[PDB]
Amino acid sequence: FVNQHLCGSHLVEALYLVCGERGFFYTPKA
Amino acid sequence: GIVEQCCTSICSLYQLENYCN
Repeated sequence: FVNQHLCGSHLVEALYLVCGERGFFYTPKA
Repeated sequence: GIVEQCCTSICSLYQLENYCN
C-alpha cells in the first residue's frame, strides 16, 4: 500500500487515500 | 520532491502526509 515504490497513477492514488478530504498536491518536477 | 522520496526510493506514510493540504 504505502511502504513501497509508488510511481505515476500508483503514487497519485496513495495520496488520494491517505490525504482524504484534506486533498493534496502532486508536483513531479519539484 | 515526492518522486525522489516515493517513486525512485521507498515511500512512507510520514512523507506522503507532507503533501496533503
